[PDB]
Amino acid sequence: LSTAILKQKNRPNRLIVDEAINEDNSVVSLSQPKMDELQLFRGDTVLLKGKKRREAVCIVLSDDTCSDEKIRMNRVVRNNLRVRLGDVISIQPCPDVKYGKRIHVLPIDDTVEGITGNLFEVYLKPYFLEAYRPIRKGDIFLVRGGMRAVEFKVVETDPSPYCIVAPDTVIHCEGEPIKREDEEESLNEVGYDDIGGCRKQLAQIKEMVELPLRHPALFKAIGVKPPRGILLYGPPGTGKTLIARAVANETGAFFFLINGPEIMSKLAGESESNLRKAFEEAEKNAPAIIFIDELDAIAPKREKTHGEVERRIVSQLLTLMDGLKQRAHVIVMAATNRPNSIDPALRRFGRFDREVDIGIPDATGRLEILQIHTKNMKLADDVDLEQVANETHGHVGADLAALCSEAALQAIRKKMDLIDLEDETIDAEVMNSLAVTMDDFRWALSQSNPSALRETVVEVPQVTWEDIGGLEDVKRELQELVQYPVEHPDKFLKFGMTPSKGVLFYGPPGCGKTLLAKAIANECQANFISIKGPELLTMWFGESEANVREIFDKARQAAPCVLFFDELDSIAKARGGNIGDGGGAADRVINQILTEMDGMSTKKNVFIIGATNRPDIIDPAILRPGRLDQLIYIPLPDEKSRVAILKANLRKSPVAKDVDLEFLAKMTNGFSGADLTEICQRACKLAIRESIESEIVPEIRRDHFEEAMRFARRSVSDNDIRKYEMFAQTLQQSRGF
Amino acid sequence: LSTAILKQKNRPNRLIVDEAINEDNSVVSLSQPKMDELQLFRGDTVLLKGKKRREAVCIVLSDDTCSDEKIRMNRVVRNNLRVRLGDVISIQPCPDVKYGKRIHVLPIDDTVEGITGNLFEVYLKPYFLEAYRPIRKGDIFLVRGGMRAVEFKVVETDPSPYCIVAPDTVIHCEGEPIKREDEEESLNEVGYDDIGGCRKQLAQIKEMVELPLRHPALFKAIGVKPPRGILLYGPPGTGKTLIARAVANETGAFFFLINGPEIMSKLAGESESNLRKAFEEAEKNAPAIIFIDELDAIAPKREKTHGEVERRIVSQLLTLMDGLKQRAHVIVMAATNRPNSIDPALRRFGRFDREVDIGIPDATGRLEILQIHTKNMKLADDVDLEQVANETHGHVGADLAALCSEAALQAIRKKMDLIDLEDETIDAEVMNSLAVTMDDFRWALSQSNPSALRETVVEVPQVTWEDIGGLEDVKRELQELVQYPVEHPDKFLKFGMTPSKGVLFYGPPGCGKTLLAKAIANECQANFISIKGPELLTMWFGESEANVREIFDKARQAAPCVLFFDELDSIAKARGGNIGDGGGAADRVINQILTEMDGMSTKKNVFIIGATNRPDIIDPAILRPGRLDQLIYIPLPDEKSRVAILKANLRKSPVAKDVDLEFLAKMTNGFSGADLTEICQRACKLAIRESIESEIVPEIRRDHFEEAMRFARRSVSDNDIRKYEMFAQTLQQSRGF
Ligand SMILES: Nc1ncnc2c1ncn2[C@@H]1O[C@H](COP(=O)(O)OP(=O)(O)OP(O)(O)=S)[C@@H](O)[C@H]1O
Ligand SMILES: Nc1ncnc2c1ncn2[C@@H]1O[C@H](COP(=O)(O)OP(=O)(O)OP(O)(O)=S)[C@@H](O)[C@H]1O
Ligand SMILES: Nc1ncnc2c1ncn2[C@@H]1O[C@H](COP(=O)(O)OP(=O)(O)OP(O)(O)=S)[C@@H](O)[C@H]1O
Ligand SMILES: Nc1ncnc2c1ncn2[C@@H]1O[C@H](COP(=O)(O)OP(=O)(O)OP(O)(O)=S)[C@@H](O)[C@H]1O
Ligand SMILES: [Mg+2]
Ligand SMILES: [Mg+2]
Ligand SMILES: [Mg+2]
Ligand SMILES: [Mg+2]
Repeated sequence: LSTAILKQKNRPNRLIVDEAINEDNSVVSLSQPKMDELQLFRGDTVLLKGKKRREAVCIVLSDDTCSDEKIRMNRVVRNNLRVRLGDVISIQPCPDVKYGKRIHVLPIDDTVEGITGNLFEVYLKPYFLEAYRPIRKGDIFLVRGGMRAVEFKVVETDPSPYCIVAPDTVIHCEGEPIKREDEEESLNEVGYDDIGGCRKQLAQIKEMVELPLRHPALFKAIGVKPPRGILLYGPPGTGKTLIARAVANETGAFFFLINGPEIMSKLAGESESNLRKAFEEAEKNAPAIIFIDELDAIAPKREKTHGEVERRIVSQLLTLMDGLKQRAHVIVMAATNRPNSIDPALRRFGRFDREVDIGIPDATGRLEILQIHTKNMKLADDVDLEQVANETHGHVGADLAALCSEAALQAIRKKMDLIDLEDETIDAEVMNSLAVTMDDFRWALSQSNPSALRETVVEVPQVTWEDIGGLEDVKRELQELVQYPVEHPDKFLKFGMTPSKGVLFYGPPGCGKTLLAKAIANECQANFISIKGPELLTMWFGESEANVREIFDKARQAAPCVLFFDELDSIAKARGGNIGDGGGAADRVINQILTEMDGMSTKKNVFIIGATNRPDIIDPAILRPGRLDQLIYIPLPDEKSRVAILKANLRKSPVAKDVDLEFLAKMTNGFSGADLTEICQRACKLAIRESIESEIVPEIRRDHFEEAMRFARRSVSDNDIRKYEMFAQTLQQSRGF
Repeated sequence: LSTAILKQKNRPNRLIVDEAINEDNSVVSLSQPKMDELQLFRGDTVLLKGKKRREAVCIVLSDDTCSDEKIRMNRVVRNNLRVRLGDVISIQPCPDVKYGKRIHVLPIDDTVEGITGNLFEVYLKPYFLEAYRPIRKGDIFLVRGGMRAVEFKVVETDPSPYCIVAPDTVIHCEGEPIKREDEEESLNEVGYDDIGGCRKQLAQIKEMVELPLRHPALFKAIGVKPPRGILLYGPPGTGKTLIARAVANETGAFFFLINGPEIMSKLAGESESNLRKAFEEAEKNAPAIIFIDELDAIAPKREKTHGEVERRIVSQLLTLMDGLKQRAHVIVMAATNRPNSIDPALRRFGRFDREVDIGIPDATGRLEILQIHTKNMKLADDVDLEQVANETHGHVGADLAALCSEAALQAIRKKMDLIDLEDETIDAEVMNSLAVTMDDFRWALSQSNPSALRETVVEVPQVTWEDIGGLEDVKRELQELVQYPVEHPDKFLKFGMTPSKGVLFYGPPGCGKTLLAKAIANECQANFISIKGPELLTMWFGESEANVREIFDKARQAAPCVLFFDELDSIAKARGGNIGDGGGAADRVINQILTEMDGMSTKKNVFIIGATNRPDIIDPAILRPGRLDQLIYIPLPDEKSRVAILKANLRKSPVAKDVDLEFLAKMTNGFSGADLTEICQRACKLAIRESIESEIVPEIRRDHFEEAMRFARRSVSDNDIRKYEMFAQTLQQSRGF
């Protein structure tokens, strides 16, 4: 429902494309049963429509040699118009265009090779006799008096719109033909298909941008105001600017583009005028989209800035933003990677209010990007992109761009024998055969460019219950605390209770407190934000406490979300202990957390979870009803669960059939799940000491586990086990003395 | 494979040089079996190619008197063209150049001595009869009507390109002949051979700079984008600017050079124009390289800078950087020693993204520099440069330059008798004989200029296992933790384990924890970054915590790397102890380390190692699985290892045959390896008390060791030995209470 703009199917006038024989591109197909639906008439022009604007306007009709539900058409219309198969041509005629002084007439490429003379006469002139030219600017097709093809372009403008011309007219061949490059920048020009990884954010942009522009009567009918303020933001390199020029190409609205730096590089008293000129050009031209790219360049905080020409431009922009009446039909967009450095006044109601967040893409989204990049490359058969896309984490769209680049250049090194640098233009017997293998993507993925931007990430964890041995009651217990209130709202208001929003895990180390949290976030299919305690205490050597307020906020957009504060013992030991230097646990971040924890509605779909293995030093305030009032003690695994731990840890290993698991599980008593996973890691570490020596077979054996069990060491003491059972019994008391 | 651009061999047209008799340099050699490969024709011109551009274009062919695979040629072509032997002349003809108004005609040196008149007529005129002048500007050769040689230069330009001229023409002798200096600045001009110590960084510069320029079709073919943003950085004096003018001389691309200060010294509103003029001059001239030297002069952070003419130039540069379309074929380079003071916006994708790091050279690299400097000097026979290059550590390329200088000037002092300062031009009987001895390099290497830039260094240690007595299991044990995952990736994914990334050494003082780490970094041949704890705590009196984030980053470029945090006890005692003032160990840097330690992939090739001799105060958080979960206790040496310690410590000493080692080893019980090394140092301290007295023989004797053993003192207590065996047994428990 949030994607509902992607919906496009079932338009009667909407149909696919297929073969033509006719290499004079004047023609356009028909269909006999389709005209039955249509108004179509003999002669002049159709408006056929397609991807990314530009279209073809020329003579039409007679066909049906090829069958129908598909459209005949001249395969040059594929280099023009769309990319290729499967999409739609959209046709209605636009008849009887005006008769002018004739139009255009200039070549591009192959006319310069060979004998020219007066050109258009030499080759093309016989082609128009009483046919005369329904035409549009931008058509490039093959025509000759000769070897049977050369392409051709357009120059002159008598009117701006397209014509059906007459003779007696004056035209000119007097120009110079041209090179390719002007064509590629038409074909490389970006559409909605070059962006990948953001579906959810495009659905919000067309609802905000496109829909009010084309259909202003809608909001006018239900009586609602369109926002004029869209503000895009995200980390560097995430494709913000890219979504700009996509929407530039995809609109029927005049598009003006302001570069923040380009405004500031100007002289004083002048750059004040460039803005005033940009808001005047749009308002004149009916609907329009102004886009101010890199906004925080021109508008930082009036409280920290120096020059008076810097403070005007910010007060200049405010005075234009309020000069927008709905009558004008103008939408102002903007893009910034530092949304918190923007002047606060710009983000208030009536200026920039709607926000759209372009985030770091996840493993699905970054696969979609890798495919948009490499679709021009030639790849080997050993290339598994679903394998690559899994191995790149901190990478945003611009890193995958520089990843595909460092792999191609690694392939050019294996070829450095057959390339010379002393030669002028090298042979093409390598130029064709040079392809990119997976052995390269392993090399690029290990290099510098893997250095990438990495900060708070919000995603569904990949760990399911199947990764967790034992603990079957808490799995049951958690599902109630999280699923049912989010899944079944009817049950709770009925019986009159309000759900509780928070949970505290406690127990000995290594018993799975982290796994339980990531697991339930995957079952509810909610988002997961994880902040380890040592990260709370680090940032304040630079002294920024807004980063805690920023995390609760960030989880609010991501609702439904579980917000998991891990290793709370590290914060309560930030003083060293209860006796310690003599502080309590509450200081620093904890007072800022208990505050922000209370600003969240009990109806909220965000759900907080703590964890600590030091229940003695957690301060009384965290445990209050309304904060984390659900306490759950996770014990060491018993003997029957140690069976279940060992099994799940080995699901990725080539264990032998003869290894007897429940033999281990009952000889290991004070071990936690961290200890058993450590046994398995050494067992495989003794299997490799064979494997390399066995060279100078490969399935881990029953002897190795025997060997590992010797050194194995119990991580939880005999006194610890007891003491946890003291807090396991009553930690409610705690607070109050 | 990363060096693959150095590859140059097997070009058919590529061959060496050898003797000619012919002192009229118009000629150029041939070969009879080589022309069989060639197209070579009789008369006019060849393009012969060589080192650092400039070449010779003149008559060619007839030879074979001298044998082939070598080339005859006139030894003046050696002062021109290359330096000397062993390199290549590269030849193809460029026939039939145009017939002009004649060209040049002006002398340099020896014509001013003697009788001139009208010059060119007096001596050189008979030399051209129906031979007429295939020629190029820059040839300097011997010609006379007279004593049989004087050299000669070029002045006029009728066309820019070179000519085969005719008579009836008008030329002029009307200029004034000239001094040498204009020639030396041609010969001292810097090539790729003046730089030394960076091979790995040049391979990256030609892949980034040269290859896209000469061969833009390559990246166009495999469909990849060349970077326009190369940014060089490093400490002062490391030869950044030097790599600039090398690439200046070595390119066929127009080279423009911006000096940062020279931009800023200009008036306001003007220096804005000098940049705009510099990006316009390049774009006009096809491929081109703009180099902005000392970048951080013009572009510091827009958040800390004052004047508005300082903020324009930064927004001026941003607006030019984005005005670069690939069509332009321009690469913008830059150089800075303060990469973290550059405005953040310049380093984002699409502006300056590729980085190349010119580091402090190591002992090999600085030997290569010393040889590039002293190759003009006359050296004595006592000079061992491999000995000098070992003794200079904090020295970068510009210190070795000022080292070779302070040694030459020390040699001029021993000569101060035969030099007078009251004389005008001193005698040359010293001017020839003055040479540089090793007794000087000892003096220079002890002086001020040894004061040098010294900070974090990344290198393979010079200590191998042979330096370490005993500890044979940990040597085995370490190799698995480090080598096999880096050497044999096949074994680990097979059995399904992920390797663990970190190790914690603990034990009593002086037992070799430092040696074990440096040793395994040498065996894997990986890089070694060492940060002693007291260095973590010092910088924050200036309050900079980015230096911890900067160390993990720095180890990431250096992968494979071992990152060794030494003396962690000093950090955990930064409060004084557990009871202490009442803190825990975690504060300060430790919370910033545990954070940065987690941002490193388990697939990473960087490997972290800690060490502490105070296992009681290390905080629980370091030991968590995923951080340092491998604990290894290094015990005091037993009796059989104390034998092995004493032997390795003495490998550099003239021990007598009669000294009985295992006698010592069993009378020393509570001693650690630090204690035994201390015995050996006093034993040699008692040998020198003889040696000087023995003057008023030299091999250390068996008596001395007897004498030292008396005072020897046990550094580890009797209660310490026990207590370590308590933590040696269970330190896993630790965390959790
Ligand atoms: N989601 C995406 N899908 C496809 N390509 C992408 C995506 N994101 C980035 N790219 C590519 O990588 C480059 C990233 O540049 P942009 O996204 O335009 O810069 P940005 O996201 O505005 O970040 P800045 O400019 O540093 S604040 C673009 O040239 C794209 O070709
Ligand atoms: N019940 C369990 N089932 C499966 N694996 C477990 C279990 N308990 C612990 N482990 C293993 O122990 C490791 C750490 O588990 P966590 O969930 O991080 O434990 P924790 O409660 O966070 O305690 P620490 O101190 O952070 S190790 C994981 O790699 C798991 O494979
Ligand atoms: N790697 C090297 N090989 C040979 N000579 C070097 C090397 N590095 C420095 N030198 C010499 O020492 C001088 C160092 O100056 P540069 O390297 O040009 O300055 P820099 O490295 O840009 O440092 P700055 O200017 O203080 S940021 C040069 O004149 C070189 O002659
Ligand atoms: N096993 C050993 N073999 C050879 N030399 C040793 C050994 N143990 C200690 N030493 C000597 O002791 C000195 C210091 O050794 P380190 O490796 O620094 O010991 P450590 O574990 O760092 O303890 P400290 O407190 O730093 S001395 C070196 O000069 C070594 O020569
Ligand atoms: Mg941008
Ligand atoms: Mg954990
Ligand atoms: Mg410099
Ligand atoms: Mg040491």
